Amino acid sequence: ADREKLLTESGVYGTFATFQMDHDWWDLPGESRVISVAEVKGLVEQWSGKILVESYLLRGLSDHADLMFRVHARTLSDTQQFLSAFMGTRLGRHLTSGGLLHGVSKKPTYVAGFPESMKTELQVNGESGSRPYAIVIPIKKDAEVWALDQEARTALMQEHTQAALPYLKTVKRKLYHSTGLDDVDFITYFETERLEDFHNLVRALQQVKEFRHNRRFGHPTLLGTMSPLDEILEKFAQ
Amino acid sequence: ADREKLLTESGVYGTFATFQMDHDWWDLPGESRVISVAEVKGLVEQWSGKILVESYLLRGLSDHADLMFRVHARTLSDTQQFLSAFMGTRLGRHLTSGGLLHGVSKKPTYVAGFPESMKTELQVNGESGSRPYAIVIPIKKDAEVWALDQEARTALMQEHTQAALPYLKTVKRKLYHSTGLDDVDFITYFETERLEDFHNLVRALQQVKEFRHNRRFGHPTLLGTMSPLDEILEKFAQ
Amino acid sequence: ADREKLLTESGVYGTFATFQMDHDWWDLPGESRVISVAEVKGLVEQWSGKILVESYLLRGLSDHADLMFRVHARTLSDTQQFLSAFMGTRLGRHLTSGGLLHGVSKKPTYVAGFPESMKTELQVNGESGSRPYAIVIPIKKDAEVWALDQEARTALMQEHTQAALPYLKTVKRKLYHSTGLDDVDFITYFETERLEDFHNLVRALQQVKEFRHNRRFGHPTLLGTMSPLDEILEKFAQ
Amino acid sequence: ADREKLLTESGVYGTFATFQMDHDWWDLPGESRVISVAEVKGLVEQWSGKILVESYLLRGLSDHADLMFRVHARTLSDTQQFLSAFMGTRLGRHLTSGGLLHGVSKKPTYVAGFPESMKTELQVNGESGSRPYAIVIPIKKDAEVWALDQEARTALMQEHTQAALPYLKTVKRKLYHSTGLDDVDFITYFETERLEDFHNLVRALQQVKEFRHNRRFGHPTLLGTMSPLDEILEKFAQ
Amino acid sequence: ADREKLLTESGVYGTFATFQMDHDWWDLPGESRVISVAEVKGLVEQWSGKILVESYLLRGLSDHADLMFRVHARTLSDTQQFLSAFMGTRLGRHLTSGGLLHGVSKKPTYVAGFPESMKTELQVNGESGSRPYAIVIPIKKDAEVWALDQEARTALMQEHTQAALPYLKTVKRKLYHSTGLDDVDFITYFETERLEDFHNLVRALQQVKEFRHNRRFGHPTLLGTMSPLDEILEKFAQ
Ligand code: HEM
Ligand code: HEM
Ligand code: HEM
Ligand code: HEM
Ligand code: HEM
Repeated sequence: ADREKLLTESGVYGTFATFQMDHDWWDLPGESRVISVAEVKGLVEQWSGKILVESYLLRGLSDHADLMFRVHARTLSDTQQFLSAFMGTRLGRHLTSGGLLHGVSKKPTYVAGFPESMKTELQVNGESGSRPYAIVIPIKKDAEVWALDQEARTALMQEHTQAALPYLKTVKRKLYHSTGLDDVDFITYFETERLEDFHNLVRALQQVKEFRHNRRFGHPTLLGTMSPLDEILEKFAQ
Repeated sequence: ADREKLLTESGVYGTFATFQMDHDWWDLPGESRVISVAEVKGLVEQWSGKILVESYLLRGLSDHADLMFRVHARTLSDTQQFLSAFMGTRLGRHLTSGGLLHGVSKKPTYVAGFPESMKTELQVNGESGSRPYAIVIPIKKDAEVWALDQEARTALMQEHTQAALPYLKTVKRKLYHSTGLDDVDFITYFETERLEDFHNLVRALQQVKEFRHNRRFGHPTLLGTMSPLDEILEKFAQ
Repeated sequence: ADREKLLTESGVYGTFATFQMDHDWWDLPGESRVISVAEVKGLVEQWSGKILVESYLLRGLSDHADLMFRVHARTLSDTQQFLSAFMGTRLGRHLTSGGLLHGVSKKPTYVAGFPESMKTELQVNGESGSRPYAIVIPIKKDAEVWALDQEARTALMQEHTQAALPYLKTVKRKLYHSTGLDDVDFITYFETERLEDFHNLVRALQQVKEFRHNRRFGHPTLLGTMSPLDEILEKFAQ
Repeated sequence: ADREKLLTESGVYGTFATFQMDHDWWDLPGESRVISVAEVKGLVEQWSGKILVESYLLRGLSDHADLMFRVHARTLSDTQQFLSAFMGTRLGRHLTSGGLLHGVSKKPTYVAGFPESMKTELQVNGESGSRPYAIVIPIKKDAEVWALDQEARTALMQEHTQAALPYLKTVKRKLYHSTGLDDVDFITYFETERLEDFHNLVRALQQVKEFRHNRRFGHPTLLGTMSPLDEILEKFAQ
Repeated sequence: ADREKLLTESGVYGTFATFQMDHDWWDLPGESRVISVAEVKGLVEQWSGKILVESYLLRGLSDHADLMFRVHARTLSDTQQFLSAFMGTRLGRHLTSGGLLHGVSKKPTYVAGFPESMKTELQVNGESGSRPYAIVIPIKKDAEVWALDQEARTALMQEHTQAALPYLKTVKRKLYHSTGLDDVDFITYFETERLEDFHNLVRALQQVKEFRHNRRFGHPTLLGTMSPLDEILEKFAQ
């Protein structure tokens, strides 16, 4: 019900937590593991009131990463308590943190200066799909960029948006403002059913001016499949 | 009593030590951990005469980090003695050092050359708050910066303060001069109850001239919650 | 049967998975290992319907890497499901992931602008050989490159083809377009029976203009021997 | 007999493999160590037909390295099989691979354009010595260098050779061409009885123009003592 | 007796060895540990003819480092044997190698071209003190520096010496020429009783031209306390 309430509002913190599994985890009986999976499910259900948790399977698509959480919360204190509780489960005890990124969702600052045709088209964001591919790309801008004026940056983002137009429906997008909460300026997140499309999207965006100013682009580039927490957890219990 | 002499005086060394918990710590009985946690509590109280020790929960906010200490001492040999004992406890035996940074506090070198109105406001530094967020950011400047004359750097630093003024109350700050004691020139430390404020603070500072001259900014950016040592250790002993 | 249709078609995903073996793997009886190798072979034929899996021996030629897979699939979900199961085997359980790269094969975009003499020559691609050396070289182009026009980029690739012509026969080649699926823009793959030929090819390509615009070239440079799954597995069961 | 044929011919592959000893090696009885040592001692004798293996003591001179092999072979498949067999022994089982580099020996490409005086002096290469120091320095040249024409590059190498002339006898030298076989362009190898001579040589070579064009110089720089395999392993069985 | 001859003479090698203590060292009875302490003491006493061994406590001041040796020898092979022998002791069995650097002492090469006041002032080097702080800073110069002539570098080094004059007495200094023996050109070593003094020294040196030409400055900067081997080991025999 309130899953759409956090996924759209401004001032909401999004956290991306990556985890890897110790090898001696498979040296455990399938029954100890089945119990450990139930513990995790109960915990997220317990937190289903304060925070929203979506889970992704990174195992086999991203190196040194088996699982990712995307946590939405009004305060990172909530995220901290939940993540700390998660790593405390018997499943969590066997997990190695492989990355942690935070960012807050905001209302667009440049869209207001775009052509109205571009504004209205931007009201489209992805399309209905089951178990889509998900990509997360952390971004650090070089310092020279922040010297530019509001008009110039508005221009760069329109050039940016213009190249991305063909993918409004076929590629869902989300942006998190991350500067000061970690070592990057932005966290970018995308959903898609066709990876060949997303590839062309990033390839198209490489042709604009804005792209020349990335100190960090990827590193890591997280690639996974969006899946119910149930299905992912099952894969760890055989 | 003298807890405030260390947090405010000049010539006081601040050391930041971050720790990650080994997985085989969870292979220990809750009985041994409660005993091991008791060991650490006594040690800091034992050292409660010469140095000040503050603990932070980094687990769930920073990757590869569960705990951080901020230790203040008049001589770094004392800090050395304390940490060496801490890492010797059974809790310490299972901890992986994730970084160790030192810096000394000083009297401002540029503030004297600021406008007097700006001087007086700088006398404001944070506000009363309970269990605040804490951010630690190591900073390395590129070499050309040190070539500039004192007047130019005063100008850079004034532009720096000018952008930071709106956050004097909502963001407490402290600076440690670290060059020669490790691989960074400064350690920056901040407390806040509002991360979105601290975020906006760094965004404002990214727009000034001095910012263009950072060889290293972050790496790591430490984010945690300030908490009594008791509560932190508690979380690891169940 | 249809294995060359994937190795040649466009819209086919190529994934490169590298593995190192844990030391505690050899503390197992030679009897258990053979059983575990048995576990792996059944899996590849079980997936031999949905995906193509080729295996390479990297042990002794590449540092910190013992095994590599080259998986071709219609969808990366298939690769993920296979790989997630593979690392789940009792053999995989003792394997440390050393890298994962994805890329899609496409029809040439620049060749159409080549001389007819050069185009026809390009239809030659490697030659018949047994258990050839294999090389994988990930590539990231710098951002300034993507600003150039189609004509300029066409010229650079013609000059590129021109220098590589002598190796059409002695060096099999394949290119994967990877941008957005990981931290590189291209994955290049080669088969050859004479490493000094492939060497002369790469020193020759270093002489061209296009070569100066590689932010990342190698890292890692993967060198291994192409072998049936049967022969490689032998080496971990001794 | 053919011991000098491999160390002098062109078309010979030189591979450098460094190893470190695990701590759990000492948790074995002194007889278990002697059995593992005899196994390795025996294994090299077995490969003494196809390839030449020279052993170096890096323990105490290079960090995270106790042993280095220098293997010469007409084909790298032999080297792979040998190293893969070595890493399989119970001694090797306790070993951590610390680096692996390949390169081919060639006949000089620039010397032909040198003064007859330089050619004749270059016929000097080292001197008679027992258990000499050995240094390995991997080199990556930057892309601009390969853009240069053959005449200009010949001049750079002459200026290069000229500074090196005083050390022809007291420092043995060998060059391996490595491009495409790994992430570096050259592998350099040296023997000497007086390290301060070799030091002065490297300082002397730092003064020429060509030196400014190394993207990578060292990393790692390997320092060890040339010693029979016999004495090296002996040191591990007490 | 000759302890002062080695610490001052030219042609003497200084080696810096870092060690970290294994966790399983504390799982031994305090009595078993004491024998190892006598074992090492006996070992150093045995080498007291050929080499000088000084010990430092890095634990609690340097990250990933508990102990450091500074070994002086007329030949580097002897250092190899002692270190190779030392890491073999039951103390050595529990020690983890953490870094290794070598360098040779020389007669000053630039000082002769200084003003005589600067020459005479330079004969001051530290002061009598017990258990001083010690700092080690590895240095790699960028290639352009070595292109400069003897006169120009003399000018650079004078400017360097000039900024350092205030610290002649309060900071002892020593310089090792390291090129070719590892990945750095120089190893710098300092003793001081006042770290804030050494800090001000490095801040002062950052302002001269020479500082801008460091490819590598620090990484790591080692910080520890000079202490007798006996007292340090006792701390490990508790
Ligand atoms: C796929 C469809 C996309 C659309 C329609 C789109 C459009 C936009 C728009 C309108 C903004 C302005 C935000 C604002 O005004 O507050 C923006 C910002 C941004 N986008 Fe995209 N974008 C797309 C894809 C991407 C991709 C693939 C990336 C990176 C891989 C990306 C990275 C960014 C970044 C870093 C910003 C913030 C730039 C800044 O504040 O300087 N976007 N995008
Ligand atoms: C309310 C927030 C802040 C205020 C009011 C403030 C103000 C100042 C002032 C007045 C100085 C000069 C001190 C002197 O003259 O010795 C200074 C120094 C410095 N500040 Fe801040 N600052 C704030 C936050 C930050 C933040 C968030 C960072 C980095 C993330 C930062 C980085 C630095 C550094 C590295 C120096 C020393 C630079 C040098 O000495 O060359 N400051 N700050
Ligand atoms: C006999 C050997 C080779 C031949 C004949 C050859 C030829 C070609 C041709 C015809 C293309 C056209 C691509 C297109 O039209 O879309 C191409 C693209 C490309 N090749 Fe090669 N190549 C060879 C080896 C290599 C090697 C060794 C590398 C790198 C180590 C490499 C890197 C690339 C890259 C990155 C592209 C695409 C770059 C871009 O689209 O901007 N090639 N090559
Ligand atoms: C007595 C000492 C030395 C002598 C006599 C010497 C001489 C030479 C000669 C004659 C060549 C020409 C090779 C050719 O024409 O194919 C050469 C190339 C080369 N040397 Fe040395 N050298 C010495 C020391 C060193 C050292 C210490 C290094 C590095 C640490 C080094 C690195 C190289 C490299 C990388 C090349 C090939 C570069 C290229 O082909 O672009 N040399 N040297
Ligand atoms: C009181 C303290 C210091 C004094 C009096 C001093 C003075 C000098 C002098 C006179 C030289 C000339 C050596 C020669 O002629 O061969 C020298 C060399 C050098 N110094 Fe210092 N220095 C001090 C501290 C430092 C520090 C703290 C560093 C780095 C952290 C440093 C880095 C170097 C390096 C790398 C060289 C060798 C450069 C070369 O040979 O080209 N010095 N120093």
